[PDB]
Amino acid sequence: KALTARQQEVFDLIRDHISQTGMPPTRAEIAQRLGFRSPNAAEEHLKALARKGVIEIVSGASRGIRLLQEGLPLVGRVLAQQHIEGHYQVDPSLFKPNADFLLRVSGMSMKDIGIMDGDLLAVHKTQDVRNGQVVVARIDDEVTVARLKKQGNKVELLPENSEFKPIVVDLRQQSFTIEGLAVGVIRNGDWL
Amino acid sequence: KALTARQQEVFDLIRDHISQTGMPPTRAEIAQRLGFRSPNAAEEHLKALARKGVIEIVSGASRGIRLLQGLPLVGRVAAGEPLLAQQHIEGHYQVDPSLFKPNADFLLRVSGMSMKDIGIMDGDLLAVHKTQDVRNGQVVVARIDDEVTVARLKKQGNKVELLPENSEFKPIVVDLRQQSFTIEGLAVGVIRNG
DNA sequence: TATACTGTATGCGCATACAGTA
DNA sequence: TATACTGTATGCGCATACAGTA
Repeated sequence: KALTARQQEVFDLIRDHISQTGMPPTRAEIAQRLGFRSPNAAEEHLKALARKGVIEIVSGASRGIRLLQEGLPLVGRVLAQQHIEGHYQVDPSLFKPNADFLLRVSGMSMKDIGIMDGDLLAVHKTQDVRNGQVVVARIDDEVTVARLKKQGNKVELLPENSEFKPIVVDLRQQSFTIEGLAVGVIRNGDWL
Repeated sequence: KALTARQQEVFDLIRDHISQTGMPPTRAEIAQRLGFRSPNAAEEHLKALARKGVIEIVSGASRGIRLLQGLPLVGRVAAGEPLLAQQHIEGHYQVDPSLFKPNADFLLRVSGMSMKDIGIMDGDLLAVHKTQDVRNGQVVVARIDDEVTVARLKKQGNKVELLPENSEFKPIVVDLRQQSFTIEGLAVGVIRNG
């Protein structure tokens, strides 16, 4: 049930038209737009999308294309797990650089820089991170958030708190994946 | 140019159909849903809305009815301009209001390490729910002599204390009998992005 | 002429089936 | 049979104009 190259276009094209002109496109509009000389090319490109279950075609209704598949989500506890947990319509282009997901922080390791137990962490899904940055790493399937400081094979993860000590790692006898870069924080306690 | 009652209905019907079926309605659909026996009634009620500039009609395009309809960041504020003194705000970040509890109304750019020990850092965008009913113990955005302050509230009638979550700061004491004091709103959460 | 419509009427607008050709 | 199409037809689905009646 995977989308082809040209089928991805059509579906991306519908999303645009609905988002741009507030209404779904006609077959002839899809053809026109993409370059087909036959509206039937759109028809079958649509019929397929309906079978691969990404759209719903309404019989008779002009512009009767309803999208189906359809804001940054939080993972909760474990860096991405299919397909938990929450769904929150936040601005991704609010952080620098753009956030991809949220992680529910756990513990007071990064206290001294305003990262508290229970915060929602804004993270960028990348692997190129540099020294001194704040990062989400996964030491043996165990997701952790700290300040990075690598030296070849010796990777040091520092906490922002004086009661916590550096977590030293050696990739030669431990698995270690960078989940992403910490770009911002969102707190939503309803505390009294 | 305000809308007539029957025209307010028609506009609400479209608003719904779009939100219920993913696409604008036809003339016949409007006539059907509202009880007209003639789609021309839908046509004119639409043409009227087009004049009143609330919708746009696309010629020839079936269902060619286009409608013509987030949180803000308060600027550090010069004295004598209110909440919300205007143009102070500095921009709008289109977040989720129903994310926080109670629903957040605006963001204030925090200033200082007074609320450090609870994760409120100099330069965080604080989310705020505008209200004047804030209980003691809660965190509030108050205004001592047009001077927006953020702290933990402890009000004892006429003597009002503003408590900071930091050990190097002292509690700010206010006496309403000789200083103005506005509860601007309730601190419902924090947002950091720089 | 301006709202609020019922009724009738054209006719492009559009969805959609039945052919090809790669 | 499944993509990707070009081409042709068949008709309703639709916007809209032209009267009427309150």
